[PDB]
Amino acid sequence: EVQLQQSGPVLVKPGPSVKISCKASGYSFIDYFMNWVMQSHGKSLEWIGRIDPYSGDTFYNQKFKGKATLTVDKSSTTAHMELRSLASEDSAVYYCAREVLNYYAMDYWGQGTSVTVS
Amino acid sequence: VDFVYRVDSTPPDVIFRDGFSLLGYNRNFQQFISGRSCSGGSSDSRYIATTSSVNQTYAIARAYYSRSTFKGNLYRYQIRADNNFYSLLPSITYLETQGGHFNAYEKTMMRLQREYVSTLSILPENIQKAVALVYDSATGLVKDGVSTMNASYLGLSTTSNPGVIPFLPEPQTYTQQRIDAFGPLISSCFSIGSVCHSHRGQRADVYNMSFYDARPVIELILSK
Amino acid sequence: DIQMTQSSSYLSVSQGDRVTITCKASDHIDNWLAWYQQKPGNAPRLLISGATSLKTGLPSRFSGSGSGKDFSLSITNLQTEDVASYYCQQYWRTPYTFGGGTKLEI
Amino acid sequence: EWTGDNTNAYYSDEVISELHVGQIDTSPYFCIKTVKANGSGTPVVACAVSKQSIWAPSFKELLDQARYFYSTGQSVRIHVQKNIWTYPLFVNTFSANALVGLSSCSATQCFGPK
Amino acid sequence: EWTGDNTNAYYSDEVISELHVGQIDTSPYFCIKTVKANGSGTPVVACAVSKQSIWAPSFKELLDQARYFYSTGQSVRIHVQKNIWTYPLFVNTFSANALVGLSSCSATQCFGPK
Amino acid sequence: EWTGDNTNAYYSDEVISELHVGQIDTSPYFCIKTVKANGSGTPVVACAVSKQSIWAPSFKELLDQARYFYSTGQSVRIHVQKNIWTYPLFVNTFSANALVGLSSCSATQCFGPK
Amino acid sequence: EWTGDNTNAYYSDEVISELHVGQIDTSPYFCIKTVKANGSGTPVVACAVSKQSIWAPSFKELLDQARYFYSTGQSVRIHVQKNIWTYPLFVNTFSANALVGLSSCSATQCFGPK
Amino acid sequence: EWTGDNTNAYYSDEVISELHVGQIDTSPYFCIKTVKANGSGTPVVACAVSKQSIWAPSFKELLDQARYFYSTGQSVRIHVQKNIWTYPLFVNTFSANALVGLSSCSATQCFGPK
Amino acid sequence: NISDYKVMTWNLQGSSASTESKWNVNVRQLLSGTAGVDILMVQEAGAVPTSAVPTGRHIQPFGVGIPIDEYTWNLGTTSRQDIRYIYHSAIDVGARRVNLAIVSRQRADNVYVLRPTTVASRPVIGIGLGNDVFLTAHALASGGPDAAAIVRVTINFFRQPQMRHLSWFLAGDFNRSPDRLENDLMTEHLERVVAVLAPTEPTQIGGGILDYGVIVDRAPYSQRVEALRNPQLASDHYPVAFLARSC
Repeated sequence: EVQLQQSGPVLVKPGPSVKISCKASGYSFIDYFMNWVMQSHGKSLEWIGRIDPYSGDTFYNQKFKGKATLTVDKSSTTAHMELRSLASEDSAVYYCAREVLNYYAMDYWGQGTSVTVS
Repeated sequence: VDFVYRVDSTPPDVIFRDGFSLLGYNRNFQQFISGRSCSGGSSDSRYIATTSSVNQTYAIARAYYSRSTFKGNLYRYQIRADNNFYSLLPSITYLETQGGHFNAYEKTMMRLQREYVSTLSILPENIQKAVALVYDSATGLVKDGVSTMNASYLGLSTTSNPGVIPFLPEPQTYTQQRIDAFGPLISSCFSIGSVCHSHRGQRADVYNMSFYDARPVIELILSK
Repeated sequence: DIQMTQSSSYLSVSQGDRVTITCKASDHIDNWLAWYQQKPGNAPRLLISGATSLKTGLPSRFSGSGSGKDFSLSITNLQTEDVASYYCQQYWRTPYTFGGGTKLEI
Repeated sequence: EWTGDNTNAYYSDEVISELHVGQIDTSPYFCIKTVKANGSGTPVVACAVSKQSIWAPSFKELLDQARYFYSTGQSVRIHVQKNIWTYPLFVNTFSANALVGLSSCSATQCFGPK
Repeated sequence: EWTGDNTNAYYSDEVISELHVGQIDTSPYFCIKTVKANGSGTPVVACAVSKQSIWAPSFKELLDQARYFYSTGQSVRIHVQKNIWTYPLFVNTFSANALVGLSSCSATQCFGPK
Repeated sequence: EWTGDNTNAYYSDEVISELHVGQIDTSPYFCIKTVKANGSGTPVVACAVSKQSIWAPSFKELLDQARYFYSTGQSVRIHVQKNIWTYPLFVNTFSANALVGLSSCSATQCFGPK
Repeated sequence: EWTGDNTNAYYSDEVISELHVGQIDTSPYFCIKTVKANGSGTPVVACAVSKQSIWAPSFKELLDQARYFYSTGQSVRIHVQKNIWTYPLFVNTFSANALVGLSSCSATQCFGPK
Repeated sequence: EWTGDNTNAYYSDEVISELHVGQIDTSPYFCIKTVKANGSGTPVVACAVSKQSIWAPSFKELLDQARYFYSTGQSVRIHVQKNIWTYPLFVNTFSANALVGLSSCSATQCFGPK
Repeated sequence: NISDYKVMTWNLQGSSASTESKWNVNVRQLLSGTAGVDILMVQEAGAVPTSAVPTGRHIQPFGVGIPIDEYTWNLGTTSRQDIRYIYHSAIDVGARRVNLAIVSRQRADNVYVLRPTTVASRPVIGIGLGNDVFLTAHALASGGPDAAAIVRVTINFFRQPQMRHLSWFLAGDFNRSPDRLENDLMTEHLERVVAVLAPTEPTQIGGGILDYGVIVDRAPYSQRVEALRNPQLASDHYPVAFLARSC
């Protein structure tokens, strides 16, 4: 079935560059927009950006730019989220979800990638 | 002109959501003016009257509100014109030199309506506001009501097209066709039914205005 | 960014209760909104997309409604599994924003 | 002697469905067979001769109004002074009514005497 | 003396397809060539002079009526009187009949005399 | 004595919503209940009897014009002379005014006496 | 003395392209400049004065009808009596012809005297 | 004495934009506000009284004709006898001109006297 | 709107006629006269009518920029200029031979080229008439593999911010029956963003309903566009007419 096998939790140094892979399996990954949402341990959701794998088009939330650079690899159907300056505020779970259509809800999400600083 | 108006029975949300659609594909203008292609006859007109004068909309509403069978309300839909909104006079003047003929009853009608026929369907992007026309029976007035202004009205800097309606088919040298008209000699293409109402969901019952021949009523009020 | 909010941060409602959760937007997003259910540990599961289109293969007890800047995810007969956080997320503009999160209770 | 007198009956919400013209007693006349705008009611036939009855002066101006309204078919309140004609083949053909005045009608209010 | 007299033949379901206006014997007149609504029958031509026949008083009210029905082109029941005009070149042109009264015709029933 | 006399009240921007035609004291007449084009104001009921008042000579031309403006419904500037009729029921029915003329109206300016 | 006389030339299939109304010698008149339906032929200008020529009694009827055929623009066979007006400027302006009667026209044959 | 008399000014390509009927000196009248079809020029107004001027006989033939050319708003050529009305409040309202005759207008040729 | 125009779809693949005859004799029967067709989607447009002349108007289409060459194609006599604007597409990318033509009555102020995600698929070339868009496609004859991706790319592109108000309508030889295309756009496409429009009877001498169109639901009055099938023409499959449901 259509699922998004995320990466395992990762604990980071003070302000390094971390990578959060999102293995998209069960559908044509090159056809849909892969999104990225961060939700603090108790806060609401915050969508970071998107990535059009066919053309690599990217749209961010205009505030994660300096701390998130989306990128995918059509081969293996995986979406990588290179986050920079992993401050203590960036300690949260980052979800990846396939957007059915451009500017549409996100049908399938990932289990989550709990990132923490220490 | 700058903003043409059209009276309809569909609530403002329905129009701001769907807008006004054509009645069909018949581009025969001589039929439209005479109301043959509008709700009167074949009901396949490819235009929408959209009178410019607010007075005509009141007359349109008064034509409806002044019937013992019309129950629903009636609000005016201020419609912004664009490059696709065409008047009559440029379109008639062209259909005349092209061999066509518009008998003085049609010219009589077209002068009173000040029509600005929309060759294309009026999208909600153009409809600016809908003025719910209330009617005081005891006085016969058509007063304005809550003017629910459209939300997605794209206030483009456009005006009516003073050119000739494109794709006007060959006209008929002489028609003698029943010029359908309702109320105070208003063209039949202003009726609620002059635009298709196949909106999403249960189609609210649209009033079936019984039109009349404009030729006689015209010829009667001129002579004698 | 057309932010969004949920006036009810904890829509305390017992079983079998008609749990309608509000959502206000900062701009007309008519027919363009998403309701995601998120258990305490599970991931956000899309329930409603657009105006009221219920996700294929989901319980019919849920129900969406509203347009413009107001919306309402109706839950006729609540359930323990259905007692979780909900997020209304507009997608009318490229900066996406989710609701405040109306974590249900009893 | 006025169309609005209590002796002249009025039929509101009427539309002139049919219209007739001719001559009788060497004088033109016109009879209107009106029906309710909603098709209900009973056929109300109203006549008027150009020289017979006291309402003759208005003939030239009622016929033009009956003809006008007939062309438009709009609701109108026709006023009739009942039992004014006696010619058997005339009263039995159209009616005994005698159109004394027409008046445009709105949805509920009929502008005219009642 | 009445447009509905049994001596005046009436033609129902007729439509005035052609209308002529002219003068004869220093008096205006008009002729209407009526064909059946469904194109059946024969063209019934009915005339009326302003100062010739006993139906002169109604000419003013018939020409305007004929001109009206001739405009809307609706079904009408014209009432003509046979053998009224005697001018040789006239009867050969239009008819020997003389219009004496018209009436609107609905789908089934032609309101008027008969 | 003229339609534009300072004593003749004129209501501009009106439209003839209803048009009554009847008879009074053996004389045709017609009343027009005109309403403001923009729904403002109050309905102005104006009459013009054919033989009663000094405006009778204009009746045949007012009726034929009021009918034309009532038919078209275009904006007009009707002129009236208040308190002309004395029949209690009449003035109680239509009004005490007396239509003394009509005039076409453009967008802003109504061509006529003001 | 009749619109269909052999001396009253008739122009068939014409349509009234223009219609002028004025006054001449303390009497109204009108002149219709008719052209063929297919643009062929020559403009047939036919005038009619209310009291000057022998066709006076028909003016009020020809005008009311010539205006109609001019309004409808339908093909019509207007009957003219050439060389009936004598006023120099007049005959030079419109024509020497004098309208003696109009007639409606079918696809091929025109209902009227020929 | 004729609408084409050189002493009468003719305004070509005009369209009757506004038409006003009234009464003056116990005599019906009507004034037309004629503007150029292309909106150019100046408002050319012309009146006509039923009993005042020498162009009175053609009043009924011009009112109903002006009403026709006013309804169609077609290009027409109106003829005026300037300086004919002396009533102070009248000449100041509409004009001193007196409509003596109307005329339809083609693209370039305004059929009528000039 | 879409019902605003007499939109039609057709393919030039005939296997028994000339490559340019149907353009001159058959397509004309659909376009000529106001009772004809407004927008005709011509697939397998191996070449535009010789009687047409290029207009040279450069086009910077949206989405993926491919050379789109607009032609002026008079239909009537030299007196009554029945001018038609053929928006053709021949050579775009290594997946050459597009052969998609969109002939319309009025010139298009915008032209759209929406290359689907597949690599061997044909670009979705469409025209733009004010607030209306009319796209066409030609999927692969192996069962409409990119047919789903052909319609999805169109949706994804017209959900954009500035391209949202438009009322687009994709119609071409999807090579995949509606029940099969509607199957690829149901698992996740749960909003019913598009309402497939296909005729009842088949649209090919041997095939099924391969020829049809699809209209975005959110577009105004999309429910009016009913897909009827034009009588048999010289091509291998019928032309699908997209008229408006009577009122």
